[PDB]
Amino acid sequence: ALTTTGTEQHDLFSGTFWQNPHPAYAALRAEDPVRKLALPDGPVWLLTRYADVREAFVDPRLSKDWRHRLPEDQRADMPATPTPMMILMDPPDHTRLRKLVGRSFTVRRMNELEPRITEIADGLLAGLPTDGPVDLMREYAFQIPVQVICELLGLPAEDRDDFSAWSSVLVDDSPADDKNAAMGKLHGYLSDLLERKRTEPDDALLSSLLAVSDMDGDRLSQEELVAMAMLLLIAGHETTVNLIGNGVLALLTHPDQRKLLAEDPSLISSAVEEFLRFDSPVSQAPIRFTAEDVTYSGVTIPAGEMVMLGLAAANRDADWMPEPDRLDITRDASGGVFFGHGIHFCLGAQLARLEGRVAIGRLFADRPELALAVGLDELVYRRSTLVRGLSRMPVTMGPRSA
Ligand code: HEM
Ligand SMILES: [Ca+2]
Ligand SMILES: [Ca+2]
Ligand SMILES: [Ca+2]
Repeated sequence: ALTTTGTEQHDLFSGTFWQNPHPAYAALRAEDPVRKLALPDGPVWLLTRYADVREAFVDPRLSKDWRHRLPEDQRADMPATPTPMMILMDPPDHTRLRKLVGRSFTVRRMNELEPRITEIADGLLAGLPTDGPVDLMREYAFQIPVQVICELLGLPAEDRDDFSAWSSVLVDDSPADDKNAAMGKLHGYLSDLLERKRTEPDDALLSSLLAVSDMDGDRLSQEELVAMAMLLLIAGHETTVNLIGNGVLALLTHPDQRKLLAEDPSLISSAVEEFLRFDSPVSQAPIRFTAEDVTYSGVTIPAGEMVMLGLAAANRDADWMPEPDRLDITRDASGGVFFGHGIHFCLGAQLARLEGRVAIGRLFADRPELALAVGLDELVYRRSTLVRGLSRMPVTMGPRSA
């Protein structure tokens, strides 16, 4: 198994790491900031220092084109992507696709979702028991973002168990063949759904994008259109959930911060920014490929290598954030790499923040006696190189507020 080199040995992507990766991240930052991880499916490098991570995001030698892993005499005949999602592309196709979908995620559009997000959260809360067992992950944190993405896109509620199963396999330590099969089912499902939508459109996003694609296939191809639906669905199932889970947990394990929020509920948006920093939901950005040799902190990563940008690590770098290990919901937030940086910066950043403050804010308002129903040490985390997220969170809700 892998451990940090230097003065302190901490497990890496195994052992104690899943439970609490933060000491390992700190030892990487201090003593091995540009680290090659000899992982089972092949070596992946990891950058953990804030100044390196933030700049890496705008360094074009750090490419999304997986063909950089091939020698040139092998690249000609290969597709640009395994599936034509914009997150797996460089300009110009990235630029074109992002500009197109960005038109549907304008500031005004996402905000007008607040009354509905609030109904959804309020309905979930009303349905939770006072003292019987609750998994706050499956019953609350998971539900909000998934209902929202289904409504935004126009995804049948009756198919929710099929595509949430597919989506989670793609995001965790599943075997590469399992991921391929899940992606296959998700592509076919969404392809068939789009075919049905042509015949009966609705007013939600997938119909709108299908119409753009119908009108102008060079702006958005059919395959690009399915890939976009796939990406938006997976983001709606596997990200915000862990903002909610990690942020709730931060408050449950920090009484002082929970009390400040109780006394000023308007601290919630500042609190959300602090949760995104303190326990980043996307722990490592999806992989980049070195198109040429790059040098960061005195270490050269050769051309052709796979590279993770360590967001959870960088967001606790004391060179950037004083007392990075302290949870302080009152910080005036700025910077941060939890939503990425540059051209691929999170498309759903406004949506995620809104879902987070609504879900966490309304939860603690409604159930001011919420508590964990197990010891902190008993919490099980998912094994993922992409997310920092609880598997389940046993809680006791307590009485509704009067
Ligand atoms: C707290 C929740 C979220 C976190 C922490 C997060 C994190 C990120 C990060 C770090 C990136 C950049 C990855 C990279 O450059 O390699 C990204 C991109 C992206 N995100 Fe988010 N995300 C969240 C929620 C959402 C939501 C709700 C959506 C729904 C629309 C979404 C959709 C996308 C898309 C489509 C991209 C690709 C953007 C592009 O390639 O231009 N995300 N996200
Ligand atoms: Ca119930
Ligand atoms: Ca219409
Ligand atoms: Ca500094």
